[PDB]
Amino acid sequence: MNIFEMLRIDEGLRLKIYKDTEGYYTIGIGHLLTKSPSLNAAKSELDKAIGRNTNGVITKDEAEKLFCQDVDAAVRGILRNAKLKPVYDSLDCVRRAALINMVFQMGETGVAGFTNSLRMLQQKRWDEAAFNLAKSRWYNQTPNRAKRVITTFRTGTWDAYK
Amino acid sequence: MNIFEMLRIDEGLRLKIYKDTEGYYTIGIGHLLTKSPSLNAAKSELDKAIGRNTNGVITKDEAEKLFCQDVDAAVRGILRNAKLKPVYDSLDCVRRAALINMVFQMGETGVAGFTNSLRMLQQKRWDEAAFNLAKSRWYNQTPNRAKRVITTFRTGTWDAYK
Ligand SMILES: [Cl-]
Ligand SMILES: [Cl-]
Ligand SMILES: [Cl-]
Ligand SMILES: [Cl-]
Ligand SMILES: [Cl-]
Ligand SMILES: [Cl-]
Repeated sequence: MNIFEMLRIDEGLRLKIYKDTEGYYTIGIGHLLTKSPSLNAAKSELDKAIGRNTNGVITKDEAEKLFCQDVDAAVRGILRNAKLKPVYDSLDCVRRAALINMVFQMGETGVAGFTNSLRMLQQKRWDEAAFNLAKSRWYNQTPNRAKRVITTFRTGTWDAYK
Repeated sequence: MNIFEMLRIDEGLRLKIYKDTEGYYTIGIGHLLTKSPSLNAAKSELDKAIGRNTNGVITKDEAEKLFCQDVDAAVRGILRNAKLKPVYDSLDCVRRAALINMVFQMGETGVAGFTNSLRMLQQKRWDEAAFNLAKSRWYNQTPNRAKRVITTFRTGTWDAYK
């Protein structure tokens, strides 16, 4: 198990434009295209992202390329963030994966605002952090995924993914 | 394909201590234990790395954990290096993987010294860079692996791994 296999499990793989859990146009392995209600806007974002006229469909190779960029972007976002970097630096590799997962799903700014949970993680109070993380819209709206991610933070193991 | 799958192909997976291509004690997915000729020294490094008395054998989970740390370390090494960071920043995701691969194999300092090849990469002179990279002990000692990595730099595709 690793960050790519973890997110592939959590995000799935679909080669045609679809709506994600929040109702937003998405493709590939959780590649958010746009929060716009317009399918045409989503198609234009897709063509720009892939560099050709796709008409709403991509190949597995193309999906994996967007995925690589998106994981890269989540890590870069963490490293550039004054709130996230200290926490990330303090974690082991498995828990780093859990943080990357959250940022991938919610964005840098979204996760950076979880001040209390981040403090507990930095303090290595794993059970307390886990309980605090579950007090979130994130947990309530995607409970099975959030439970897997929280288990990863709680245990520092890949048990929730095996 | 991604950096983990790429290195897993290039490094293999072995659960008992073995000697790598340079004759150095190694385990898992290309986890170098020590350059020391002493198997006992290698066993001590392994126990320290895993956090238990292993007697020269690890599980697949443990091998994957060392692998996660080692990929993380290669990326951190690139980002902290004044010579490597500018090149890495200039590359697309696929070619970033090729650079991580080199650092994983040769180390931060080893790759950072390839001044001419790094310049050609930064300049996006892909064919020239590819020819220059092959003028190396690296290429001569591990030609099939180096060819795959160079192809990745030349094309910005995963063709050498599919
Ligand atoms: Cl656009
Ligand atoms: Cl869920
Ligand atoms: Cl599920
Ligand atoms: Cl030691
Ligand atoms: Cl080789
Ligand atoms: Cl081979």
